[PDB]
Amino acid sequence: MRNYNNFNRVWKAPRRPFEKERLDREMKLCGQYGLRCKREIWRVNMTLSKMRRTARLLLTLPENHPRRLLEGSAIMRRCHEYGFLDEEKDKLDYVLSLTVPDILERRLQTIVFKAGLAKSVHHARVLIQQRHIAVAKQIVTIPSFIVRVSSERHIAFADASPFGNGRPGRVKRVRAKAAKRH
Amino acid sequence: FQKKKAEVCIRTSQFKVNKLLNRKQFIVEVNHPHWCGTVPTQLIRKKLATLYKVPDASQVSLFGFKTKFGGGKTTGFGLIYDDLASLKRFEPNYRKTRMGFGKARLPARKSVKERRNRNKKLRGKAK
Amino acid sequence: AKKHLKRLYAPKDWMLSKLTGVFAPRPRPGPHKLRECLPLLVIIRNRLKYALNAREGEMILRQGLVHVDNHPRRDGKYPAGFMDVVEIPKTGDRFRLMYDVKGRFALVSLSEAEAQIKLMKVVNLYTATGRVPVAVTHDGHRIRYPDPHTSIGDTIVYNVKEKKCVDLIKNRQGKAVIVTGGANRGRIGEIVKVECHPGAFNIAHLKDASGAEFATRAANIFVIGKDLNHLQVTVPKQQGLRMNVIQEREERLIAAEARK
RNA sequence: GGGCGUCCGUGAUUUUUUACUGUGACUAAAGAAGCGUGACUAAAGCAGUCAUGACUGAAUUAGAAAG
RNA sequence: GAUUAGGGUUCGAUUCCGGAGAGGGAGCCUGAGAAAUAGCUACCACUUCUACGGAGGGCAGCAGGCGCGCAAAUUGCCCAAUGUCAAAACAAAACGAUGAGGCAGCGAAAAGAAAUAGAGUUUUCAAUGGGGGAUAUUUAAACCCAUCCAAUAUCGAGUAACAAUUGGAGGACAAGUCUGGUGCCAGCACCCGCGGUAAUUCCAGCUCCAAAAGCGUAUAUUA
RNA sequence: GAUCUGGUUGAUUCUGCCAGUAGUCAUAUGCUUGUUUCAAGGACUUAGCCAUGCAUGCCUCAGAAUCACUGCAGCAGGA
Ligand SMILES: [Mg+2]
Ligand SMILES: [Mg+2]
Ligand SMILES: [Mg+2]
Ligand SMILES: [Mg+2]
Ligand SMILES: [Mg+2]
Ligand SMILES: [Mg+2]
Repeated sequence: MRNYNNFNRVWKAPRRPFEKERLDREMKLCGQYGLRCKREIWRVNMTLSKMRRTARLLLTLPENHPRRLLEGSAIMRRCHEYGFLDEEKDKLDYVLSLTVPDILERRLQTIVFKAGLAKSVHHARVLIQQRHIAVAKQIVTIPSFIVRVSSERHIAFADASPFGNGRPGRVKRVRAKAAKRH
Repeated sequence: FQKKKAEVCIRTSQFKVNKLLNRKQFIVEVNHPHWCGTVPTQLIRKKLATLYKVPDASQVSLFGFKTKFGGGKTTGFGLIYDDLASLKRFEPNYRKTRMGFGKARLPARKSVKERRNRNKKLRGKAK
Repeated sequence: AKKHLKRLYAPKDWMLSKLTGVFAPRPRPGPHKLRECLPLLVIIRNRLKYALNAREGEMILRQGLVHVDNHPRRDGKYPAGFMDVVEIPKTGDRFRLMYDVKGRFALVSLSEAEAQIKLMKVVNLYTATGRVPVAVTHDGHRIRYPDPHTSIGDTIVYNVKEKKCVDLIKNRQGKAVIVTGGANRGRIGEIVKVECHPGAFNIAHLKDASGAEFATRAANIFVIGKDLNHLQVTVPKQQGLRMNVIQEREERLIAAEARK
């Protein structure tokens, strides 16, 4: 009862659950990025909505204000750090132009497809969740892992994975047992 | 993949000499690639004994480890005392019992609660 | 008669995490206020890591190994507060409780000569039985025969070994203070102008070394020297200078990138 | 030895407030806003990070009216 | 706290602070502090043991029990941590008490993260969980998670049967002029309306749509 | 995101409500549920009634030991 650990909600369901324009865009986003459900889109809506709302508050504030120099250089920093904005985009008006496919390109499911470690985007989500990709010699099993810019150089196969330098996986190993009893 | 005997290397991060309580306290991280399972605390105890040159390998105290996700390494807290007689003095009973030497467990507390309520009625030498 | 603190109702400067237990060690009455002290269990366990829990922490204190102002304190709930001197003879370290410029308690390391004196602010003056005029101090001391130029707002330098008030610092315009309460707590400044307003709170206007002007109540200021160069006691590493929140945020990112 | 002008406290001399507004002074955490930080991500948390110990961090801000 | 452009409209028994109460109502003693209730005295309402002389009760403490209801768990393990008390550091023949408080069991209140497959030329190749288990690790002790199937030497997917559901398909409102049945009947339908022998609406089969380890419904309440 | 849409007519403009719709750390219920993390949990009705067990006790070098208690060869543990 006396537990003060915090928790909040990360996604929000849309108003108007049957919009034929919206339902067609989100089925493209579930196909082009290999997503499980519409809720994984909807947290990328709320992630980007909160960036689009704070950056629109800071432009109400003048320049050489304390809450715009601090904390406006923080939101441009995390866009440059996670690959949301390339380094030319530094004016804070580019956060207001970010889209949901700009955030979905930074998921570990997408880079493992774009770096070339997997044939399809549904090949990438299997290999993450089946413990094959290490970001910095750290096995990451989360597909919604947002990859930073500095982490792109070091994505490879895991050192414990059978595809890397680890022991052979199940279908070879249970076949290597069946050839052993004979 | 190339098969080799699984090697444990051991590292101490933030070290501190505690002149109070007569000990050296630190956190110790163990890297164990190609290992099968988790490294036992007893095997970390002898390898941390050689790295600090302690005269008796059982005066090292190593409690709770947390294996890192993905494998490859653990990290826990470490304690090395100046004396083994100082170990039996300042360690808790539960870490002593995990090292073998320690006091055997008391009777279950529900029993000593009921007997003490029965003695609240009595007065003489009976209780 | 309260005997418990909840760890949420504990002061924030102690920096006890909310998820570790319901309770915090309620400091006993003594020298310092409950809101304005740091009890010795938090210093031995949470500030200094000489103890991993409260059970190792009373192995230190009950054995007589921590000295607050030259006298061993066997209470884990003893209120140690501002200007106290905490010695430990075995580990050979001695500290002074000061406020840093962010308002929190800071343990300033000391020498042997700097650890004998402490600076104490008069809170009341009265005449005791006999005709002995004693001086009541924020640390609870009752000095019986102080310097006759003692007024209430002043500062007595004390030398806790040989219990002899060696000096006096009057509270005037030309002096430097440290602020021990309010938003400005931990900041050091020269005194500019003291607005009296009798019947209510005296307001004291203060100017920093950089020239930053700021005000407090004059019951919050604690005079520590004749000027900002000739301070009678050593202060933490910022020395009462509050940097900008933007500039201090830039410097940590620069230091973290330059470290790798 | 005079002038000048301050400081503190006391007497004598004939009187202008209120709303508003600008600055301050005081105002518990948890909660809200958010600064750092790859707890594998995140919800979190205040921690930790690095090659016989080192730099330590826990920045900051809004919080009704009345006083 | 919920919702909110702004102004607001609501909820706050509930963890922190304060106030009040201990079955109702009094009155006290003792103490620094009580009009104390795991203190006392009395009455009222219930109430347990009796050898009938008498003697006791007070869970709005924690587990539980019966009722009451639309509606809420274990007569669990422990002081290891957080603290409190106190004649009291720990240790040594030689472990202070704690239903505070932790810990675990139940637990789709509400929140995070996430499987139910991938890759290729009918036909193969690789994967790794769910799950079984340890030299062990966690833990006060277990549990969980984490790590692991040799380190000389560790089990395992194929209908991967290890099998996704809940509500819909006239309109709003996304998705059938499909087939069988019934014939203003049975039922559906929040509202508009369906059904009177060729039903885009019922009962079903198929096929689709939506959200998905969730999804209907009802009552409050904000937009 | 400072957003509305069906329903009065033979059609049309309105007024105006009903209905849809999205939240609730807001409860209940129905049908389902493989893994993990974090959690609320007899408040609402009856401050209703309670079987049983338990929830507040404290000894150090430092108040009082002749247990007719315990070792040891008066010193130590002590109910
Ligand atoms: Mg593996
Ligand atoms: Mg309360
Ligand atoms: Mg009555
Ligand atoms: Mg109960
Ligand atoms: Mg038909
Ligand atoms: Mg049908």
